[PDB]
Amino acid sequence: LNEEERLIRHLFQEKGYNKELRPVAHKEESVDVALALTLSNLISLKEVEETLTTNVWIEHGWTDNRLKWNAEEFGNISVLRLPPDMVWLPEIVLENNNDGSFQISYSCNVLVYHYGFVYWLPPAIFRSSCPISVTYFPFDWQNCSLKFSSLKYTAKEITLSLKQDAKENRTYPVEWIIIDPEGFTENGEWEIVHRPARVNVDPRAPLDSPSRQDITFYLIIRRKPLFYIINILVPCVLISFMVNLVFYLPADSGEKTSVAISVLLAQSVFLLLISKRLPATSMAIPLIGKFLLFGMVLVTMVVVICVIVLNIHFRTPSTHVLSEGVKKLFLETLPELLHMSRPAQELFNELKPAVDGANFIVNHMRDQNNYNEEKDSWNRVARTVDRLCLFVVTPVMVVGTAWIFLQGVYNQPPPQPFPGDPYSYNVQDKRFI
Amino acid sequence: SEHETRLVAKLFKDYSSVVRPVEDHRQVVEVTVGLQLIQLINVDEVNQIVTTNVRLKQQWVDYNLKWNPDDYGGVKKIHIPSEKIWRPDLVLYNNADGDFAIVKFTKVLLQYTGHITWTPPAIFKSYCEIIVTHFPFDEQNCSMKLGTWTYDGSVVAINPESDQPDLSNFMESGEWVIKESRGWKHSVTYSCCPDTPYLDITYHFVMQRLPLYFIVNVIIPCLLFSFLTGLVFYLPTDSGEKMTLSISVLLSLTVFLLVIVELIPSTSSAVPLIGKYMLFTMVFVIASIIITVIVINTHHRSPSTHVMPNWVRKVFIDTIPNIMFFSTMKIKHPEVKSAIEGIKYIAETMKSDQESNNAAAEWKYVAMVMDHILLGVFMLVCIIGTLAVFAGRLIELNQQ
Amino acid sequence: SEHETRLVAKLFKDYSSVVRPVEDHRQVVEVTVGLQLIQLINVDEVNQIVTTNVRLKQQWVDYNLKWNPDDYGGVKKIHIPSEKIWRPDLVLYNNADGDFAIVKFTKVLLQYTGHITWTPPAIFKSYCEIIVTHFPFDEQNCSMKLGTWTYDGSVVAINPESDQPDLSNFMESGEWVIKESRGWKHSVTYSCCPDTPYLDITYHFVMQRLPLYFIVNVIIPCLLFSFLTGLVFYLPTDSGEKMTLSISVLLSLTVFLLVIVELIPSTSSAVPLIGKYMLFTMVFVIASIIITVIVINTHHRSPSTHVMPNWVRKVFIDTIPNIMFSTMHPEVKSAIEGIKYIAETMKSDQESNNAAAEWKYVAMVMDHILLGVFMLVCIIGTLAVFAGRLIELNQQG
Amino acid sequence: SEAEGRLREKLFSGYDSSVRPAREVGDRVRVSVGLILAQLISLNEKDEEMSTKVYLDLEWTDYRLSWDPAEHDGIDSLRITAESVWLPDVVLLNNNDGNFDVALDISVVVSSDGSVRWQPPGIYRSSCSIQVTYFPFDWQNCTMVFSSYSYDSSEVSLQTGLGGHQEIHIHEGTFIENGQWEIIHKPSRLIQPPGEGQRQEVIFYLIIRRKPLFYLVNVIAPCILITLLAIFVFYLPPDAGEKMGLSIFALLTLTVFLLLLADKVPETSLSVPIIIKYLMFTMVLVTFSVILSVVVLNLHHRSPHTHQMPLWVRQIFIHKLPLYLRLKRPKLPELREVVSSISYIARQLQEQEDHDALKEDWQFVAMVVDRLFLWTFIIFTSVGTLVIFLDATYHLPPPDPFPSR
Amino acid sequence: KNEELRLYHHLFNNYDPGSRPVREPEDTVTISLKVTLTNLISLNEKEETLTTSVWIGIDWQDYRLNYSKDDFGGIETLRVPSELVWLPEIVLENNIDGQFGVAYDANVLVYEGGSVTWLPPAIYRSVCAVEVTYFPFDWQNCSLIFRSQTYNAEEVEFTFAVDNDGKTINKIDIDTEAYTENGEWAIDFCPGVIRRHHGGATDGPGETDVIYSLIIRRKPLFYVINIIVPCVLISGLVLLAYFLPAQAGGQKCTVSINVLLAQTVFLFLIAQKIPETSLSVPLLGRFLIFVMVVATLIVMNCVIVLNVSQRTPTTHAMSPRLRHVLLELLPRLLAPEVRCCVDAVNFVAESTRDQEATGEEVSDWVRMGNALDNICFWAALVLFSVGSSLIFLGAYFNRVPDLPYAPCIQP
Repeated sequence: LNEEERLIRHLFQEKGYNKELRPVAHKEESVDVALALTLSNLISLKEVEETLTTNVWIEHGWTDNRLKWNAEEFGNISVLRLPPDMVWLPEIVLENNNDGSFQISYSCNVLVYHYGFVYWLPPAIFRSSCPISVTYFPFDWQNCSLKFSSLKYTAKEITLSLKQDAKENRTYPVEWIIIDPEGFTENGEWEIVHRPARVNVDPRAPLDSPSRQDITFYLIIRRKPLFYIINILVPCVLISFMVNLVFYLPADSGEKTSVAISVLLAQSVFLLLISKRLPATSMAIPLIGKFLLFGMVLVTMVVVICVIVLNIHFRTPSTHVLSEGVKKLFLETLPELLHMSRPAQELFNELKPAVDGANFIVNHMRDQNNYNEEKDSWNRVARTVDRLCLFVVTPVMVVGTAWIFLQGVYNQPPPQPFPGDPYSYNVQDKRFI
Repeated sequence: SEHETRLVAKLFKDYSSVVRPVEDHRQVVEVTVGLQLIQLINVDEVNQIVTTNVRLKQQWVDYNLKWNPDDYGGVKKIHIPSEKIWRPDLVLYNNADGDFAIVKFTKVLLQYTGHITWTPPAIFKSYCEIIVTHFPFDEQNCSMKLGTWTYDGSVVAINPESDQPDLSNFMESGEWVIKESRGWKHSVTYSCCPDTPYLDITYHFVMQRLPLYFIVNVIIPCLLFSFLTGLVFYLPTDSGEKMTLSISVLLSLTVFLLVIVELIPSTSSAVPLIGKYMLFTMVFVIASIIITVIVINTHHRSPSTHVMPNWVRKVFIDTIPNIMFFSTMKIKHPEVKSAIEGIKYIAETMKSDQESNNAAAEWKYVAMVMDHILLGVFMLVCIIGTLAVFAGRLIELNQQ
Repeated sequence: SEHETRLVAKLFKDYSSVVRPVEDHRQVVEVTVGLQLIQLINVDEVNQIVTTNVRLKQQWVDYNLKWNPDDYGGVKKIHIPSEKIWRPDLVLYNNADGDFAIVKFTKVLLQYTGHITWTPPAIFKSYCEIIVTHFPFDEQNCSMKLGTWTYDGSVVAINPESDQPDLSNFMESGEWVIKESRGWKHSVTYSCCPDTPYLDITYHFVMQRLPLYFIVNVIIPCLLFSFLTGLVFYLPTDSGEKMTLSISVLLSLTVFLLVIVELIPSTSSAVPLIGKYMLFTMVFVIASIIITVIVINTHHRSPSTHVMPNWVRKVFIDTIPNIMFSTMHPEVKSAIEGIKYIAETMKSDQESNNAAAEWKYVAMVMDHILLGVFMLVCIIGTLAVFAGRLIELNQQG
Repeated sequence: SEAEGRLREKLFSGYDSSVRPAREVGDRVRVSVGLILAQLISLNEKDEEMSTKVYLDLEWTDYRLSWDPAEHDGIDSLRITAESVWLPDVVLLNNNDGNFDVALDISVVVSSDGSVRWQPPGIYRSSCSIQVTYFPFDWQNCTMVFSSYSYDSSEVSLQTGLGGHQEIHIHEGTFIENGQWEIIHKPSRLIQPPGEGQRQEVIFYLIIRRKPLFYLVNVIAPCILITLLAIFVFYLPPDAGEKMGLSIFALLTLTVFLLLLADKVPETSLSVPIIIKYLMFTMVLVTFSVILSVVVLNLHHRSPHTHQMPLWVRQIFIHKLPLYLRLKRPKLPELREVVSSISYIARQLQEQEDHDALKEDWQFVAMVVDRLFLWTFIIFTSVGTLVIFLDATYHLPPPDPFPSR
Repeated sequence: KNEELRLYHHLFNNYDPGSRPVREPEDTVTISLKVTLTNLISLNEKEETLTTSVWIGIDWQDYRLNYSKDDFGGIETLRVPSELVWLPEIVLENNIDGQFGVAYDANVLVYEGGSVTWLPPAIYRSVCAVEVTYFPFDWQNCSLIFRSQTYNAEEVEFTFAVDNDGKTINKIDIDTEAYTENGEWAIDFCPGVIRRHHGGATDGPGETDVIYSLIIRRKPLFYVINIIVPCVLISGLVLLAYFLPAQAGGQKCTVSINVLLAQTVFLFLIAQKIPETSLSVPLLGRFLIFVMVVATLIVMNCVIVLNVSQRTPTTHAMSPRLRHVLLELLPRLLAPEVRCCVDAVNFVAESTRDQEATGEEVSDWVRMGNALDNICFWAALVLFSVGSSLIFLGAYFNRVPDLPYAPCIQP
């Protein structure tokens, strides 16, 4: 490499290149910096921390006329690799990081072409702030952004623009995140629906403010809910619906309240799990959380109903009076309305002690029969109440669960990345100048 | 060593570490790259990140770093800070939460011929897509794609030192066995740089999990509870403990399913067979609970509330017990007049109670027969379901 | 600034930070060391590490950094970077998982006389043997041994600035109260350097834990369950729920053993107070379960299959109840035989019921004595485990 | 620009960035300190630390960095790397992680009159003493104390950034609003030294109110539901044999929710959070429900012959109390051998009737005691829950950042 | 005036720290090594990481740094920053965290005669594979491997330091003034060995390193008090289900299944303390799985006994073989109105007799259940005791082998 040793010595020592001065003829001029983003891997979206971790390649392109040469003068060299600390740099950072890492991870070589174009494609692991919308979890879609700007320079000194490509000798801007098929790994949980890129200039900010300009790359990402469906929703929904079996359990089994409260405990453990997977924000209740709260309220109601049914079942003449109106309502009217199954002197004085005894025996058995019959009537009233409560509680739970989950099943990201803007920001639709 | 001091002063008098180290710029710098795996530190399934400790051996000739040993007192090799010389800028493409390039700048061994050997250490935290299908009997395939970042193949060429990674100094893992390992060179055209292919060397490791821990701590309790769910069908209804046993088993299996949920990544590329086992067995336990509630309801039926349907009698008392072991048994004083009438009343009351008890016994017999049929159904269903889920992968491993 | 620029240029023209800053090598550099504790960040009991935020004020004279203010516009004091000058190399001997030495190189204040005051900040992560014998009512005597690593006492001498650490800027802790704090200077001969004793200053902090959090979040639930333990003995056998109560209490105490064993280190120097209480109450619950099973078995004793021993009838029916409600034509002839048989069957049933009632009475007398004994044992065990330390803490003023 | 290069070369000839700018001995550098909050990242209760992303706004004058624009092609300002100029040693004194400095040094903007403006980004973890009493219905008072680490008040003077706004600046459009905290007040104050080495401070205060919806959804409502079931234990008949199971599983579920809270609450010991107080109140209520259910079961199952009901128990629990609770209680060898058998059977049934009457009397006492405990538990639960809820709800953030006390 | 400055300028004006202190390239630099352990900080079983605090003392000769006290005012020691002198670059090769070098770059001490001493402190996080078989009665073998990162054996070699009597200190040094004892881990042995290898002609230049082997014994009192004893007691509670009645309110199946649940909770308790490896099952894990299987079998036994005890004639017929086996063999091994009233009374008496016979068959079923319960209790107790005794006797015989090295800590 005699020739590019000569070229580097000519560019940097002979011409006295100063990397602290911008590449401009006059101080009033601005340096055009073209930016693009290539997503190699969406590493993660941590919902509790509300953080997006991405592996990206940040393409920077600008012109430095102090680094031009005639390739024929220097052995036909057309490109140079140089350390980035030898040349002026635009000093682009990720403004909306949430860990203090503003800069690219690895300061790779710049590529300097003989016509003065400086091309810099460093990689980076970026950790950015992504506020999470929890309303439709696990059927949710998210709207993350990666905002890039310069803190060392303002819109007066550099001018941010998007990378421009060419199709059939017609130039167009690259208004999207680039997905290189050779370098992209698909995320197993997150599908990229929209990936626009935008230059944002604040009209109200002064030109000498760093907040005047930025370039933002957005990721509209849809969660794949199959994992959460199979592993959480079907178990929780099945266990919750299992509580309705208590209305078909006989009161004499002695296990209705045990089943109902065990279902409540299972719902509480599910709530404990899902509360750890999402941030504790106050903007909305998660859909899974809404269903869990609905189910716990319904199960608490079912437990109270089981208590009432057990109370009615165990009533006896010695503590309660079975009114004829309650008898008619709960043993004739409701059972047919609900279509329940239905039933259907010396000898004299000598043996007088035995006759008096036998009459007392007869009265005892007759009274016991009447007592047992009233207890059976109370049991049947309890059965009727249980059947009515089944027919009332099961449809309510089914309808509420269907409503709650149909809110999330029909939740989709919008047809366009930006509401109110018809443009799609897709490579299929190039907006040629 | 004064000779080495003079040599080092001479070598770097007008040396450039920016410029590629061959005599003419049209030549390609040939780099031999080899990877030594010292330890597989960790495989984070949930975050899908593999932490390895590695040595990234890199060999190449620097044209401007040669000398005659006879001019320097026989000095034939020296040790130089790596920061002083040109180096290849190797980058791990699939870095997840580590460094892209080498950060530990250890010294290089430089021979008098100009040959350089640089063996920096690194801890690579690389991305590896986790295939959850066969967990905890799963086999992973975790790659390390290493390539010069800014130099294309026409200026710098990288070649594998060996076909395989160097595992001679590999520390034994308590969780993984490296079944296979192989290094492949690739030339790739990226959309950013058309007409200039960039080279990479990808080292892939096929590693089989050692499943003993998850067998002891997850699968065995799950099997014990999934065996206990079916003993509910041999429990008497009058024990008043069927719901207790079945609901306890369901709660235990649900807790274990959530432990497994915490153990795997939350991706939808595939469903684990362990998760399928858990969902199927929990659905089976819930079906068992539903049928148990039906059985208890049937057992408590009496003529005071229901009447035996003829179809139920035909099916469960005539046909099903035929395929059974047959272990079941399928004079004018008012007081005197009142006393005799009362004795007759007692006798008729006992007769009616006997008839009602017989009808209730028929209902209880039907419940018992359903309980026996369901016990046998549990035995075959649970056994063949556990086999259908696990024996496939077990036979697959045994065949290998 | 122009004057100070000229001064700074002059002071470091031929300065050396390698040599000790004395006119004569036979002299000792006299360093005054004062620790200021800003915050007690953490006391990790499991890992036995204390994290503190400190300022390590170090004062000493540099012979070659003097000037006459009259020659520099009256500038009498300046601030200079600490990395340019010789400094003492103070190291925390008992560093656990942090840095041994200062890493934040803040400016030094240099007077015209050559006096230097350097007050760097530090986050010290120091080892501390955590005595859990009285946890959560424990007192911890932690320390911070600081000394010049490479300079022995014959070339560099460190002296404490004050007898005590400076707590004037200390932030109050929500978990610990610093009862006492002292700073002692020591001279120690190490085997590595047989004839050159090295100096250190050890700052001791005695700290008492504030026990409200662990009382509310751990102890009170355990007391509630351990009180519920004794109530199985007032619960009737015929309820069919004795085992439910006792076993659920056992499971709750196991789940609390999880929390308690994660809260303490796994050392064997001593068993903690909370650990002793948890083992005592678990054994208490298990004895209650065993005795409850025995009581249930006694209550359901079939009079046909079992016969009351005479010793049982003497102990539980005669003696104990005093100590502790009440003690203890063919057809016509065939019909007559039937009535007689019914009467005999009722006689047999009544006798069997009386024997079963005797068994149930014995089981119930056992329940009464056990309720009394277990309430007394629970109360007295709780007091025997807690009052001994609580009285001492109340006495400590 | 070559003119910019010449101006930079002129400005930094003989310039020492380590020396504080002071044309005379005794001159003080006046530093204006302002703060822009880009994001309130978090407030960690366990570590008692506020994590923020901010931009400082530091303004001072360096007389050495002044020039005449007319002599330098009209250049009136310069952007210079912050390491090339003297900086005031402004640090966050009350940082909790040992990091005193800014995240990125970036560049200063120097005007021709020597005015230096520096706006570095900073990710800070500041110590905040968490007042736990009303958590999660609480408001916090988290300060960020900025000061010179080295220079005393006689060398570098501080003032609150204002041109006058004595507040943290928040841009409405671009502020990342926290989903758990609302900002109520955001003042800034200059603290004079206590009363040489003495120093001023500039403190930025963030009064922040928690948004408690999560805790209302995941903790409070389940606790209310479990409490409602603990009440309904007393309506469960003794003969069902399920009072112990219901009450004990209610207590266990409350323990599960205490485990839920254990990951969220602060760990200090200066006071007890109101939600923890409510949880302990609920746990004690369910424990007393267990105790009283045991008592009711003991009364209900009381054997009639082994126990004689005290007369005072009869008067209290059968005559007076049911009126108050609206409990109304409803309401010839062959012949001789036959006569003796019939008389014996009748005598045994009369004995059974007496035994059953005493059993029913004990069971009625159990029922009356159960109803009394049901009403007592309803009253105590409602009153205690109302008191705690009113204490929580009436805790409001301050109307003034600096109340007079 | 300071003689230190004159000596420093005399020694370091024309000194190269990049070159080894050898007069010929073929000569070797001998490094005398000592490692002083001040605190075995911890052994993280989950990470398989040993954290230690040490002083790494290295001594050698640098002929370029030779002086006499008589020429420099009697100076016998010069403290110099380590960056200004050549160092052999000793590193811990088997570190797990990527921290190869020492923690604090302390000054070197240059004595008269060319002797150079360096005693920096260090916190090292080293790899230690945990043998889980006998946990918590286990002992570990955690190695510390030191080597030069840069130089081969022919360039730099290692020797152990010697004590006052000239005896090689081929072990971890312990200074009583600067040693802290770990509360959970006693240090039984700490031999050091210098290994040389790769000396073959095809191999090329030889390599060398120094390996210390901390043989450490866990102090198991904590785990015995807080884990093993409660686990054993709640596991023994499973045998109580045999003495409960086989009635509706007996709660046999309640007690047994809940003991199984408690065992599962204890399995979770020991999961958070043991390594996550799969080369062996820990002894506590084996005991827990054994008692869990026993509790499952006892749950099945309770179900079978409940099935047998509650049989009644209306749905079952008396199996004579089972009755003989259980109740006999097992104990040995161990007017119109007048006529109508007479008919009525006869019906009452016959129904009473039928009730009596049905009740005599039910009592026989209950007695059979009781006999089965007793025999199964004795079998289960024998199985539980034998298995637990064998598993913990496995721990009883686990001890550090009788090695031929001196103890690490002098008593």
